[PDB]
Amino acid sequence: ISATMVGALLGLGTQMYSNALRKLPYMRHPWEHVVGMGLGAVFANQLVKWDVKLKEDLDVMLAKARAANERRY
Amino acid sequence: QVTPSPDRVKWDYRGQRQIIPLGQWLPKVAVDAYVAPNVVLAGQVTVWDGSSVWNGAVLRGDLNKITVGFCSNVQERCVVHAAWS
Ligand SMILES: CCCCCCCCCCC(CCCCCCCCCC)(CO[C@H]1O[C@@H](CO)[C@H](O[C@@H]2O[C@@H](CO)[C@H](O)[C@@H](O)[C@@H]2O)[C@@H](O)[C@@H]1O)CO[C@H]1O[C@@H](CO)[C@H](O[C@@H]2O[C@@H](CO)[C@H](O)[C@@H](O)[C@@H]2O)[C@@H](O)[C@H]1O
Repeated sequence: ISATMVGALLGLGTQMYSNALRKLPYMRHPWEHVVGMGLGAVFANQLVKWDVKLKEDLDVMLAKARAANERRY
Repeated sequence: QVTPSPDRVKWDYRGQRQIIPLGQWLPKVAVDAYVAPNVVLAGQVTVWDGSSVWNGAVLRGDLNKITVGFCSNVQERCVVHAAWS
């Protein structure tokens, strides 16, 4: 589990999911399977980075809101 | 009276043309349905999903439409035809 094996596995899985959902054999086009693996890995890594950034820029804003509330007295 | 012509071909190079469209009528074979290379689909046959048509079958519906249902097989050397009435 390194945010990339899960991404690659999920991309390959959704590639076979799309391929077999049209009633086709699962491994029709291997090239789109490998590009799906790549896209899944990239999207998973970027999702992890975006989550970290979202938390980082949410804490610094929640602190500002709490400080603004604390100046009531 | 019978006479030869040079338009005749003693070796049809291309093959058999398994799918024979008749004007606008086209054999509607669905994906995941096995149709052997020897099978001849002509006229307006429709093969549905999960079906299978085996080699030697001469499915042709040039007179009336012929249909094969889901997961239904037409075995080898089976000639299927249709009539006007
Ligand atoms: C949908 C199916 C879900 C099935 C799996 C579910 C299980 C998910 C866990 C798997 C997983 C990937 C998530 C995959 C998402 C799938 C994307 C779907 C679309 C794909 C097509 C999340 O696992 C960790 O991710 C962290 C991300 O924040 C979070 O930790 C919290 O974060 C804090 C935030 O502020 C919190 O404050 C705090 O409490 C926690 O620390 C938690 O989510 C969790 O601990 C694996 O961890 C991955 O995340 C990080 C940290 O390891 C790694 O990157 C790091 O980057 C640098 C610093 O970022 C580091 O310097 C660097 O060293 C490292 O490289 C990755 O390499 C990998 O390790």
